[PDB]
Amino acid sequence: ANLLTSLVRAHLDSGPSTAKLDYSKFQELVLGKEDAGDVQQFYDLLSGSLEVIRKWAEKIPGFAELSPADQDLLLESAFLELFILRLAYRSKPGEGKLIFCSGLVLHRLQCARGFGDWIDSILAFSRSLHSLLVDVPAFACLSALVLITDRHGLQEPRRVEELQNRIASCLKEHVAASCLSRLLGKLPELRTLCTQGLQRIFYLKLEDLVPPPPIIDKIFMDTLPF
Amino acid sequence: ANLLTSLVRAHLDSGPSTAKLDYSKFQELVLPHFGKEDAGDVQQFYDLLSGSLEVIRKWAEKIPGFAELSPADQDLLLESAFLELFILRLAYRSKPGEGKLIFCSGLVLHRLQCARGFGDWIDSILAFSRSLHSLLVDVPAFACLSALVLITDRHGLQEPRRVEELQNRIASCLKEHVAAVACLSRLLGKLPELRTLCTQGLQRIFYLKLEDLVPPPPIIDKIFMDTLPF
Ligand SMILES: CCCCCCCCCCCCOC(=O)c1ccc2[nH]cnc2c1
Repeated sequence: ANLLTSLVRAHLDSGPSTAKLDYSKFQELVLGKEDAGDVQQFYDLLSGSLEVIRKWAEKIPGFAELSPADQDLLLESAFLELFILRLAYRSKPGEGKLIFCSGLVLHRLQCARGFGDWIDSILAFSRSLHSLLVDVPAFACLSALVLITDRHGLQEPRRVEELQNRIASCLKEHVAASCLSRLLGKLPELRTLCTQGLQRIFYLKLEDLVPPPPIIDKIFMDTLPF
Repeated sequence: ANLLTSLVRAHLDSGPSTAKLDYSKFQELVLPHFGKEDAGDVQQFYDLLSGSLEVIRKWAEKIPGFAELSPADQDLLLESAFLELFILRLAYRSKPGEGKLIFCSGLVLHRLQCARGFGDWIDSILAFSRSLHSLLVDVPAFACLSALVLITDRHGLQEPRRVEELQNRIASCLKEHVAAVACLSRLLGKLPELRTLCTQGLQRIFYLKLEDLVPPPPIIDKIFMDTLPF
């Protein structure tokens, strides 16, 4: 309740006001393979969500009560899933319009060189997500359920499960006020999309036009199970 | 050249004769669920990779001079070229007009049976097989070209001058033969398509390691890790 209110406040504070939106670089008709500028932009757009998602998670009630190690581990493990889910929800797949958490608005063709195919899969997911007409409260719970989840190497797993359970109840409680099971149905498809992001970074690291910035690199390495 | 004879012997010994082709697992049509794979598809993918390295190892030991390079230079050349060699040899021996992959053991598998294990990569390899086939490279030239892919400059060679020496020798053996029967610049034009296909193979292994239905065999894994510049 106060939980839901807290989760909603943290969500809306973590993104641009419809008025803080910037179309000054938006182009509805532009025209090759990726160059260094496309790869820089890809890393820059990813990097732009790092501090924002960190500050969002600190405002999730209970999140600061977890061990610093479990905090860092949860953030690293969900970063990509969180970037995708939040971009999918904020974006306008009907116009092929990507809206980033800084307020930057770009057409798919303007990011497509950097992201590759993954951008199309993300837009497919955005359309699927948009179709379920998820309200902000539900999404504020969903996004937190993506963060506060079991990962390998948690010190206090029981406490993470506890807090997940609490957020899950706050969500069910709100939805009652199969629809739940279709919301929760989008967490595994989000993990599959996470995989494509790891594939793309792998590929970009191979190609090495521009190296990933240290923090993305660490997320990449620390999130490989092998 | 006695070298060319040696190079041809090693090439022809390193694959099936048109008689020892094995259709015991071939199915002209299977109905796969695409974009996914089971443990059986992934084990076979690794087994086909594994089997090609063992055959390519034995082929390279038959290249005159190759056995007298340092053990370290031998391993480094084999690792560095393995994927290019697997692709080039598979492209050359395969029948893309019948959608037929032919492996160095003699095993024949339809495009659709390889789709689950290999993904897209198998289709790009068939595109390359067609491109390669259309250049009408004879066995002697290909026996030299495959060796030139192996015996080449790489970072971390202990005796690079000796590798260049042996490269030079195999290069002359090739020129001498192309003049004898009488496309080279045209062959070199398809070297980026091959480099891309090497990238696609690293992408596929990456993905399969992520997925981890079955672990990669140690030797393929070491080639994967040692072959990533980072
Ligand atoms: C159909 C495209 C290529 C088929 C084989 C012809 C090329 C022979 C080997 C490459 C050129 C001579 O050797 C090299 O300098 C060399 C060797 C291995 C390489 N791997 C990637 N680039 C390479 C270049």
